[PDB]
Amino acid sequence: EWMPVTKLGRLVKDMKIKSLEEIYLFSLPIKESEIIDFFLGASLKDEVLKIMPVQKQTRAGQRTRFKAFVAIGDYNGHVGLGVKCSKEVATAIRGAIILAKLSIVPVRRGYWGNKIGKPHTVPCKVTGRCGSVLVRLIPAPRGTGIVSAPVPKKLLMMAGIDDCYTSARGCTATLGNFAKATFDAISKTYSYLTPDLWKETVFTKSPYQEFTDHLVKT
Amino acid sequence: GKCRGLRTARKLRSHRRDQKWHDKQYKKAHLGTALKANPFGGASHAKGIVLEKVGVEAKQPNSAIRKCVRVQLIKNGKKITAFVPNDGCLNFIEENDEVLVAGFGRKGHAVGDIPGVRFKVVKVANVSLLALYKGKKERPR
Amino acid sequence: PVARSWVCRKTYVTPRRPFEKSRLDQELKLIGEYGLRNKREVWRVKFTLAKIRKAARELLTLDEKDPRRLFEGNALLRRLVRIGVLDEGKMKLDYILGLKIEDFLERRLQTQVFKLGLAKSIHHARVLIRQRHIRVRKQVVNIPSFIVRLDSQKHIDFSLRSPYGGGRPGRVKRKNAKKG
Amino acid sequence: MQNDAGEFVDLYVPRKCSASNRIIGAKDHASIQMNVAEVDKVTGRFNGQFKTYAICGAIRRMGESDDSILRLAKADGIVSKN
Amino acid sequence: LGTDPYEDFQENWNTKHSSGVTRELMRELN
RNA sequence: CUUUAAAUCCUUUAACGAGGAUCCAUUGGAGGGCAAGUCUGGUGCCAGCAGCCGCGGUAAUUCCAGCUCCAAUAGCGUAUAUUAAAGUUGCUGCAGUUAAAAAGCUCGUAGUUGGAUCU
Ligand SMILES: [Mg+2]
Repeated sequence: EWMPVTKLGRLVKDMKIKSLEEIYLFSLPIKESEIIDFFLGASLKDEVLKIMPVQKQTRAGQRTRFKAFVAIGDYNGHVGLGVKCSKEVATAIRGAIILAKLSIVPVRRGYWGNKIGKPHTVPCKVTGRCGSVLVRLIPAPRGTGIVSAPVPKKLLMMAGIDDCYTSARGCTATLGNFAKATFDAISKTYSYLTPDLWKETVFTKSPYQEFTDHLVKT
Repeated sequence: GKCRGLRTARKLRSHRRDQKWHDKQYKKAHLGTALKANPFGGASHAKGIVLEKVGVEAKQPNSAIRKCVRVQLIKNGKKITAFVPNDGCLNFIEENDEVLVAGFGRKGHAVGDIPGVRFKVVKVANVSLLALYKGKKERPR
Repeated sequence: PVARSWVCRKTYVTPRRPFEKSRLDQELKLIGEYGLRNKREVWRVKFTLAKIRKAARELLTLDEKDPRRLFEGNALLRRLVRIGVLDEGKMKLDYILGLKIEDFLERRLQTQVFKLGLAKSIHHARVLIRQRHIRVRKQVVNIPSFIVRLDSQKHIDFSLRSPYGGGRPGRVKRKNAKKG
Repeated sequence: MQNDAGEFVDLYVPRKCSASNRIIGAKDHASIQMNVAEVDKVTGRFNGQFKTYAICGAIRRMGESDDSILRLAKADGIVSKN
Repeated sequence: LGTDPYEDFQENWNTKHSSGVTRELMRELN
C-alpha cells in the first residue's frame, strides 16, 4: 500500500502525472521507488553485476561487509545503476535494487546513416569518465550489434541501444568504475546539443503549479 | 611536446628508431646476443643424449622433487636440464638414451615451482612419452 | 612449373571468445531449428552475411550517383532478390543491413523439402536429400546446403528412380518379399 | 529527432537555459524555472498572466543568475530602463 | 530444501572455495 | 561400360551388402580466468598437478581412477617464429611534481618553425 510522503508521489498516485518524461522535463528529484514502479513496472529487469566484500580493520580482527552492484532497464530507452553495501548479501541486493530504480535516466537514440525506422544507435560519439576509466561510444551501422566488453554491453542492452562501437581506457578491471563510466556516457545523450534541438523552448506549467488546488485539499 | 612540422619526417623516424631499442622484446629479438645464448639455436625442438638423472627440489611454498634429466645436445654439444612431465615417466628413460626435447611454455623462461628449467622431454628412443604413459607403445628391444 | 591452380579460400571464421555463454545458446538454437550438423555450419552462413554487409557499407560511403555504386549496388540487390532472401519491393541498399542469418538459412534445400511436405521433419529431410531421393529440375541433388533459387521453388520433387517416386523398391522390400 | 517520413522519434524534448542556451538535463536539480507576474497598466494589480524563465545550475552556481534574470526582465519590459 | 548459496558465499568468501561459492551465488541470482 | 597413349580414380550401372558390445569418433577438460560435479574410491607437502593465481600436511571442487558432465569434431592437443590484443613505441595516439623520467645554467651553427598587408 503506497502512502506517499512527497508531493510528487501524491500526484503520481492520483493519476495527475501520467508519464515519466513529464518528470524528466522539469528535472525534479525522484525520492520514492513506487513512482518508478508505477510507470515502468512490468517492463523493468535487473542484473547483479558483482558482489564485493570489503573489510574494515578493528582491534578485534576485521569487520566484513558486502557490496552489490545492480543494473536495471526496460530495454526501451530507460536505464539505471545502483550500488549498496550492507552486512548481509540479501539485504545489500534488496537495497541496491531500490537505488537502481531511483537512478533511472532516459537514453537518446539516433541514426548512423539514413533515417528509416526507429532509432537504433547513439546520436553522436559520447565519452564517460569515472576515476581513471574512460568509455567512448561511437555510432555504428544498423545490424552490427554492440562491439564492447561484457560489462558495458549489459548496460547498453538494458538501455535499448542496438548498435554501438565502444572504446575503453584506464583500469577497466575495476568494474565498479567501468560500469559507472558507461552509465555516465549514456546519461549524456540528452545533454548534447545538436541542430535538432536548436528551436526555442516553449515553457509548460510545472505539475506543482498545475495541480496546486489538488495538492492543497489532499 | 613533440615536433609537428611538415618537414619533420626524418626527426620522427630517427627518434622512433632510437627509442625502439629501449623496448626489451625488440632489443632481445634484434640484437643477436639472445640468439647465440639459446641452446636450441632458434629451433622449437632438439635431440640429445641423456647423461644423468637429476632431481630438482621445488621452490617454496611448495615442497616436492621434480624429476628431470641432464641432456647433451647433439648438434652443438651444449648441456641442458629437461623435466620429465607425467607420473612415473622417469621410469621409461635410461642413461645414454636419445631423447627429443622441446621448450617448456614460456619462450626461455622458467615455469612454476621448477627452478631454472626451460625444457621438457617429448620422445624417448622415437617413442612419444604419451604413448608409453597410456600404454599404446613400449620401448624397443 | 606446372599447369595447376593454387587459388582457394576458407569459408568461415571462428569466434574470438571460445566460451561465451550467450553465443553458445544462440547458435545451438539455430543448429536445432534448422537441423545442422556442427557449429562450423553456422559460422559459414554468418561469414557469407558478414561479407555482404561489408560490401554494402563500402558502397554506402560513395556518392548516390557514383557510377560504381549504381552498378555494384544493383548487382548485389538483384543477387539477393534472386535467391529469395530480400524482397522484390525493398531494392534499396539500406535494407541489406536489415538482413539476418535466419533469412539465409531458410533457403537451404534441407529446409525447403521439409516445408514442402516431402519430409516429416528437418532431420528426415537431411537423410532424404543425402540418400538421393530429391531432384531439382530433372537433376538429382544430394547437397543439403544447396541454396534454392526462387524460380526453382516449384521444381523440387522426388527422384524419378527412387522408391518414393516411380522407381523400384529398395533392397529391403525386395529381400523381404522373397522371404515369405 | 525526426526520421525521413517526418515522424517525431524523440522520447521527449528537453528544456534549454534562457541565459546560456544549454540543455537542462533530467538530473540537473540545481536548475530553476521561475514565473514573474504581469500587472495592469492602469490599476497595477495582478493581471493573471506571467512570464517564465529557466536558469541552469551551472549558470546559477557561477553567481551570474542574478544578472541573467535582470537582463531577461529588462528585455521583456518588466524592468524600467536603467 | 537444498543448500543456501547466500549462506555458502557468506561463510566461504575467503576460503579455498570462494571462486565456487561466487559462481553458485551468481547462478542463483541470474 | 565409360575414362586414358595404356591404365587407375571420379561419374553410370547389374548382383551381394545394417539392429545395437555394431559397419562402436576422437582430442582435451570439470576452483577461477573459461562451458562443465564441494559426487564416489585411493594417496597424505609424498607421488604428482599447475601458461598465471594456486592444489596436495588422513573428510583434496584441482593429483591417480570410476561414473557423470561440456568444448570442437574427422579432427583435436604441444613447442617455436610472427600479427592483433599494445593508446605497453603513441604520425593518427602515450608519458616526464610525488609511480620510470626536464640537461646545473646560458650562449650558439646546422635542422625545425615563423606577425598584418596587394580585386
Ligand atoms: Mg563456469
